[PDB]
Amino acid sequence: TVPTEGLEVTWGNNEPYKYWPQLSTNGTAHGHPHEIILYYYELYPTMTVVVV
Amino acid sequence: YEHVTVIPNTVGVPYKTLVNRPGYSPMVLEMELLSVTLEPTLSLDYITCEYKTVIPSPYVKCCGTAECKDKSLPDYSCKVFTGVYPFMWGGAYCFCDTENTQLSEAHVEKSESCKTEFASAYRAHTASASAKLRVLYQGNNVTVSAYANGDHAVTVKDAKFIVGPMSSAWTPFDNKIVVYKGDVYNMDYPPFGAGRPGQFGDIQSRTPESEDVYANTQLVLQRPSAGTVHVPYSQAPSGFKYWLKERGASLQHTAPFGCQIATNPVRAMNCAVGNMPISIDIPDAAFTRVVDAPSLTDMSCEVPACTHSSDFGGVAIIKYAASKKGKCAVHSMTNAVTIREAEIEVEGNSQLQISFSTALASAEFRVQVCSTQVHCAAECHPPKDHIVNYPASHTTLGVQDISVTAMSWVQKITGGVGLVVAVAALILIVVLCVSFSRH
Amino acid sequence: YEHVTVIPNTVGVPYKTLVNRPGYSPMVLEMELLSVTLEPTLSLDYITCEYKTVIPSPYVKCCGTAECKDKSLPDYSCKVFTGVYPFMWGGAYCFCDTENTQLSEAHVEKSESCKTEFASAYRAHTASASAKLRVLYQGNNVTVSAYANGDHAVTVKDAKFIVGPMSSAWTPFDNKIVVYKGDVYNMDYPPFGAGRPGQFGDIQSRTPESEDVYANTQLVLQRPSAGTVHVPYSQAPSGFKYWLKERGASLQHTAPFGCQIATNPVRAMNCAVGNMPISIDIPDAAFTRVVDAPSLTDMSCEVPACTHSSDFGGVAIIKYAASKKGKCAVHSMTNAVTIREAEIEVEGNSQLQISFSTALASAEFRVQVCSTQVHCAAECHPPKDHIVNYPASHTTLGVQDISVTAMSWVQKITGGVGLVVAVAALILIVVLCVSFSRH
Ligand SMILES: CCCCCCCC/C=C/CCCCCCCC(=O)OC[C@H](COP(=O)(O)OCC[N+](C)(C)C)OC(=O)CCCCCCC/C=C/CCCCCCCC
Ligand SMILES: CCCCCCCC/C=C/CCCCCCCC(=O)OC[C@H](COP(=O)(O)OCC[N+](C)(C)C)OC(=O)CCCCCCC/C=C/CCCCCCCC
Repeated sequence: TVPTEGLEVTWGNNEPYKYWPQLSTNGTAHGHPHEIILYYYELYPTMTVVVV
Repeated sequence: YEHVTVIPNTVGVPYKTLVNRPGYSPMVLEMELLSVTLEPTLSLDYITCEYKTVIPSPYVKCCGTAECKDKSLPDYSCKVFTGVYPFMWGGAYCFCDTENTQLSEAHVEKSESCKTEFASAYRAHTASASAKLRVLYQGNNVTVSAYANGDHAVTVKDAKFIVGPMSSAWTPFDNKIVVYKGDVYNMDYPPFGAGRPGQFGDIQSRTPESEDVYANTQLVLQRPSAGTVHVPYSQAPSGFKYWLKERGASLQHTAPFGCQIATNPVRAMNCAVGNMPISIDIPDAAFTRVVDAPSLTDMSCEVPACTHSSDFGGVAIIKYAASKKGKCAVHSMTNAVTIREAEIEVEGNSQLQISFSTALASAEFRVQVCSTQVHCAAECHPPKDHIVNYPASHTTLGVQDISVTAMSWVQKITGGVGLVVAVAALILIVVLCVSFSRH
Repeated sequence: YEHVTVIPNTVGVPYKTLVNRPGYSPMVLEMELLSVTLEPTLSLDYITCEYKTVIPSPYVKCCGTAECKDKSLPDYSCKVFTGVYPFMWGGAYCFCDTENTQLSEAHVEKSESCKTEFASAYRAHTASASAKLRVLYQGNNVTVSAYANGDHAVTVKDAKFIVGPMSSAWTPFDNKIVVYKGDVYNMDYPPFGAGRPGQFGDIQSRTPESEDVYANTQLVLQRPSAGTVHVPYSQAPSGFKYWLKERGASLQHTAPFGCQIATNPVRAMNCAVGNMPISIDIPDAAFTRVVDAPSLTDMSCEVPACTHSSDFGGVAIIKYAASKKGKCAVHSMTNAVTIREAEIEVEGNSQLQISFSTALASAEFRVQVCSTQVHCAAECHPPKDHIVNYPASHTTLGVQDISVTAMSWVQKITGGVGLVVAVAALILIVVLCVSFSRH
């Protein structure tokens, strides 16, 4: 699981790998209200649930 | 001109600073922390290393009982075993079939490998932070190396720089650490002179070249086995040969905040905690007078395509009318949008192009282009890749204030509810007034 | 038998502790802190020594004009003066009376003689306390030295002493200190590379052999006088020669708690703050079985003289009858009356005398000779001398246990007032009783 803090993976004697997550989502933020709330749900789930 | 700014203590992300000295064209500084280092003040407690038991040749008395001596050696232990009858290769060593007593003695001492193979137990008092920085001073990359304790002002190209102190006193190390060769471990090693057998520190020494040795390995001798001249004993194995297999991961791999660890001296590089107060002293000659810089008019923007991914997913096109040719420092008035460039060349009746990185679903930001602002607006789209290998170029998560246009649904519904409540309140208050008029 | 006790951190004052173990005769240890040392961990910042101005011979250009050249000397400064007409011993130097110029150049460097006359500014993080102790073991003085951080265990006469940690972390050193030979001053020296002219630190070097010199003496060249080839200048006098005659008082004259301060390494010796928790772990061979100890009956004490004069001003004569000759460890459990000796030979039916020091205005206390208890009572006269040169050899505590035996005035007055109050309350109760039955 890659959190927003980022993940560092060291594999054997290789140099550690670093991974960070983007703001990818399936919804759209300029369409119908269900679409935009789904978008903000995929981005920030807890915050969007509490605010709605 | 003394300028003071604070940037987050994050390595490798090129930040931006604005120095708006009045009467002079605005100055944009692109500073990038190449490395920050924390170095605790060590205080060696003792040096541990694998011991060795020193067993001199046993003394076997052909007749009568040998006498046990006494010494002050670190773990000296003597014992007298009676009734022995040793055999050598040719025949019986002792003349008489009994009454022979063997004097077995042994003690411990540091091994020869203690010079090279050893583990140092220290104490970490307080780290003297140091830093190295890259700044695009006057549009050219220059590097600045200085301490980060609020002292040691450093100069380059006549411009002073003094950085720190770090807003975070957090250090990866604890009050006690050990180092083996390049690995450092936080562990609460036993007090000197009280090492338990088998565990780490059964034998302790102040320095590798010291002669005083404290060793607690419960060396116990045992009776020779049925006509042989050996000296057997029952000693707890080395606690350091055991620790070496039982080490576990060192701080290089377990420390938080993406902390690196080095040795000679022990450091902690590129920790991500806190922010860096960086204060510059930019001389008057560095600035250019405002009349010298050009003036831009009729600026119209456009965003052909935008994507709110990290690594500068947006691109904007701005028309211009720049009067004289010169260096037009470009800047972004909005925190949420970080434009890539720091200055471009403008002259004529044409347009330019920029790149920016944002986390907003709807672009809304003002571009400071050589004292003349401009408004840019576009709809950003989500990225296609779930994860990437670099930290986000843009500032941070958009705060709850900044939603996306077509949030107008929120305003619509809240206005409708407020309107309903308003008509309800007006009806109630007019009824209350007319009922107050009764009698 | 491990026995943890605490003694006050005062140096040179003996303290008696009671080690009592069932089945063994009680043991009393007389211990006395010989010295306590605090060793700060130093992280040198920079060395300051008086500068020297290096003025090369002037370049007077005959019938021409010279030009300034730029270099990166620590405080380099050059100027060109026109219209000069210098002379020499034989005659005028330049051919023409006008159009002559002189190039004056100078900079500053550390005095290469000042590898000794330097003052070094440090930082002090924390002190590794170390203590040297003298304990009276079984009628023998044995001296023990150990670290006072509680992380050091030593041994002598097969007895293990672990001393520490210090109760108080107070140290006479601030974070930033300077040392000059034997003197050390708490002062917030200017940060590196930002020294002020004329004050301490105008010329800063990292280490006395390091070649990087930061100097801020505001050297300013001046116009040569008419017809002379000298190179005049205006420089702020050395800040270190100015400090040397304005230092003030070293810490060994200013620090509180009667602190004593030394250097190389810097130390704070014999602080009077806090208390020292000394833990003693003693073997069973040292003890003596209760049956093996003498038993004394019919102990009666008489005190012919007593004076609370800080130097054992009382003498108590104790009659006794003892079973067998032996060593009885006398002790006083009244923690206001210290007694000098810790054991005395007993035999048959004989007397003994002890010397006790108190501050009580009426000496009333119990003495445990070996295991039996005797009660002592005496009257104290105040001493005649107002001043003594040694710390008091006893302790002072709260009032309730220090009032004279002639405090009977307090009891009489309080009892009389209580009696009259009780009588008034009883009369009021009786009057209420009839008034509660008359209605
Ligand atoms: C038909 C239906 C269609 C309708 C469409 C539905 C729309 C649905 C969506 C709305 C979008 C919500 C998603 C926003 C989430 C963004 C993430 C975020 O929001 O997180 C921002 C930061 C990061 O999170 P953190 O844990 O690091 O920070 C807290 C640190 N900790 C824990 C120590 C306290 O958090 C912070 O800094 C926040 C700090 C607190 C900020 C207070 C907000 C200021 C305003 C307050 C109300 C006043 C009214 C203003 C009105 C004025 C108008 C005139
Ligand atoms: C006819 C009858 C004849 C009989 C007459 C009998 C005589 C009566 C005698 C009493 C003798 C007292 C002797 C005991 C004294 C030893 C106590 C002690 O060992 O202490 C001494 C310390 C040492 O001085 P220093 O310089 O180290 O400390 C100050 C530090 N510097 C200077 C930085 C501020 O002095 C201190 O600290 C003390 C600090 C605190 C003292 C104030 C006490 C506060 C009490 C308040 C009571 C409140 C009333 C209750 C009412 C409630 C209603 C029911």
